[PDB]
Amino acid sequence: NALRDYAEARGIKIGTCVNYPFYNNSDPTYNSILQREFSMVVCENEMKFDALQPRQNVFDFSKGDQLLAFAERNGMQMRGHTLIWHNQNPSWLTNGNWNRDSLLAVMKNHITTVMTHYKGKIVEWDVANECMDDSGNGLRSSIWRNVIGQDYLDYAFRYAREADPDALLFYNDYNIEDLGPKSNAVFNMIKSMKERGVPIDGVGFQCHFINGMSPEYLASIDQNIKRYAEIGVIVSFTEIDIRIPQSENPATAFQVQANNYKELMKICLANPNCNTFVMWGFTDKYTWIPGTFPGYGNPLIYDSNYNPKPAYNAIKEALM
Repeated sequence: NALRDYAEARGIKIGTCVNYPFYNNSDPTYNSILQREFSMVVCENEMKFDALQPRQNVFDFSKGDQLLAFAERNGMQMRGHTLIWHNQNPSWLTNGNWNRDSLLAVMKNHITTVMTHYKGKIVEWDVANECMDDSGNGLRSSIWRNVIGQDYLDYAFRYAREADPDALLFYNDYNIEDLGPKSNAVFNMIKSMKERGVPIDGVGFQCHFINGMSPEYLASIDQNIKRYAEIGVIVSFTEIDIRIPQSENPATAFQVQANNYKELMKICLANPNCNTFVMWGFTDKYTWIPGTFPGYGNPLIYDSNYNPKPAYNAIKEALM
């Protein structure tokens, strides 16, 4: 009767990022729900560049190996998040003296060392994360973009494919789910990469949405998934959360949130190239939402006291 049982029956993996209390065992209830309801896990912060390579050529696999061991004894798959990003880079990198050639070497060593340590054990990898400018006009300026040049992502994907040829490689971003300018910029980027022989398998829709999604908005996400299928690309929902304005009445806002979660799951079930449904946490107790969007909160399927919210049953109903 767990969410993972109904999901498995439908050929969908349902997952969540794992928050910090998991590691130090400070929240037993958190761990008991985690091992019971989900079939997929992702590291919230422990596999980012600064965590994995804190000093030049020094790799810390402790937390990632601890999560993988837990996943394996619980019959769960794991997503790798994330190799190349403009945020959370260690000081030795951001303050170093680089040129195109020396930075490409650092990129290749990071990608190869991390992926070979987990070779064949991680099914989907977010190779690159949030690299498109919010305007949709082109790539965002970052240490990788500015130093290497406009083709830096072609190298990241090639290096990744060489490191683990069995891993599905993803480009992950936010505000690319509909048919707006940023979404169109990412689709054309991925379509072009494939036409030039760059190995890219999927696109990760972060799904950081606001409560009260309209049917037309939801309809545009479905059409966007279909155009990716036409170019042979798979889609994963990677960091789903549905934020609620602090001022909305909780009781009725939770009902709207439940319907939005239900509709998202129906879109996943209707598209053969979209079979991964990962939420950015599962209890309102632990969430990055308030810090990035002050005034918003309660974005998940269990409340702060671990009582399932209407959204939990709504997802279970869509799966049935």
